[PDB]
Amino acid sequence: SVIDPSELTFVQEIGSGQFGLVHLGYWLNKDKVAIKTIEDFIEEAEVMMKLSHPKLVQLYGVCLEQAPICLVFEFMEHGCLSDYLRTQRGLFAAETLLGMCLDVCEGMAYLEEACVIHRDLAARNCLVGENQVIKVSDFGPVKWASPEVFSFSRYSSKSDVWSFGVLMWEVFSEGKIPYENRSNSEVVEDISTGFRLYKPRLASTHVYQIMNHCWKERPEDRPAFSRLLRQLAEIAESG
Ligand SMILES: N#Cc1cccc(Cn2cc(NC(=O)c3n[nH]c4cc(-c5cn[nH]c5)ccc34)cn2)c1
Repeated sequence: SVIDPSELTFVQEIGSGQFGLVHLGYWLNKDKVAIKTIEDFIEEAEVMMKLSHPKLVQLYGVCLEQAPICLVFEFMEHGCLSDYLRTQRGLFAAETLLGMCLDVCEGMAYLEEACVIHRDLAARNCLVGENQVIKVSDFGPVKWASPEVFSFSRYSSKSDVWSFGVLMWEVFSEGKIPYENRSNSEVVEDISTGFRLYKPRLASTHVYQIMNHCWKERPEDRPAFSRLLRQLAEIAESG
C-alpha cells in the first residue's frame, strides 16, 4: 500500500525523536461504502453506532441534509450470504459452512448481551466480506419465524435463536429455500405439528442436534446464543 502525495496534507510539526521529524497531517481517504436510502431515525443512528463488533456490519453515519435520507455502512465485498452460497453451491467444505455459522453466532451473542433483538435473522440479511467472513446486517418471513412470532409477534433473543437454526440450515444446505413449495399458512401448520427441516448432507449429526435445539416449541427450551457460541467454537476447533 503506497499513498500518493495528493491524498496527504501537512498541518504542523509535532516534534522529532532521533530518526526524522514527525508532523500532524490529514490524509484524504476514498473508501468504499454501502449507502442505504429511505427525531424518528436520528435517535436510532447513534445507538446503532455504539453497537461495535467485528461480526456485525458497521454504521459509519447518517446523511440527512435533504431527501432521500441515507445511511452510510461498512462495505461487504461479496454481497448477501444467500446468493453467495447459491452461486458457490458444491464449492463448500463442511468446515467453511460451520465457520460461517460461528461468525453469525458471535455477532448474535453480542446483540443478545446488548439486549438488541434482530427481527429478521436470515442468510439474506448476512453479508460476506474479506476471507469469507460473515457479518450480520438489518438489526433492530414466516419460514424464519418461531411459533410466538407468527402467532403473537413475541420477539426475543430466543426467537432470534429459532431464526439462527433456519440460517444454519440455509448455510449447510448451500442456500436452499426453507419449506420451498409451502405457503405462509402451510409452514405454520407443519411447525405446529412438530415437523422440522431435514438434515442436510454437509451437516453432521451434532450440527443437526444444535439446529433442532434452536427449533424447540418452548423459547425457554432453546439455548442462548452465549451457549450456542461455546458449542460451535468447540466443534470448529476440534473438527
Ligand atoms: N467494488 C465493488 C462491487 C461492485 C458491485 C458488486 C459488488 C459485490 N457486492 C458487494 C455488496 N455489498 C453489499 O451489498 C453491502 N455491503 N454492506 C452492506 C450493508 C447493508 C445493510 C442494510 N441494512 N443494514 C446494513 C446492505 C448491503 C451491504 C453487494 N454486492 C462489489
